[PDB]
Amino acid sequence: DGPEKNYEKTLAILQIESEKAELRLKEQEVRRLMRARGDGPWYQFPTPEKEFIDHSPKATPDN
Amino acid sequence: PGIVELPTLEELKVEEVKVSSAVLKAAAHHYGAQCDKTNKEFMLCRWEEKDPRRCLK
Repeated sequence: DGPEKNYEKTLAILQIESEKAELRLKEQEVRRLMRARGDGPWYQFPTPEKEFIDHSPKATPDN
Repeated sequence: PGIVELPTLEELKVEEVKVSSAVLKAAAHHYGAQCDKTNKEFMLCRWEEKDPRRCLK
C-alpha cells in the first residue's frame, strides 16, 4: 500500500495508547481520592436505614 | 458542654393531692370525664415538647 498508511496507523495506535495511559492514571487518582474521602458514587459504605425507625407517639413522652 | 437549665423549688412548689390510689381509682372515670381538657393540654404539650420543664404551668 505505501508508507503513509503505516505512518498514520502508527499515529492512531499511539493516540489510543496515550489516551489509555492518561485515563488509567486519572482513574488511579480518582479511586485514591474517593477512598480517602468518600463523597461520590464509589466507596459508599453502608448506613442503617431511616425507614425502619418508629416515629409514632410512644408510651414515654420523653423520646 | 453547656450548663443544664432546670427550675427551682419555688417554681416546682405547688400543693398537691394527698389522695390515695384507691381514692383516685374510685374517682378515676369522672376525673377523666370532667377534667379532660386540662389533662389533654398537658399530655399534648408533653408529647410535643419533650422537655418536662416546658409544661410546669
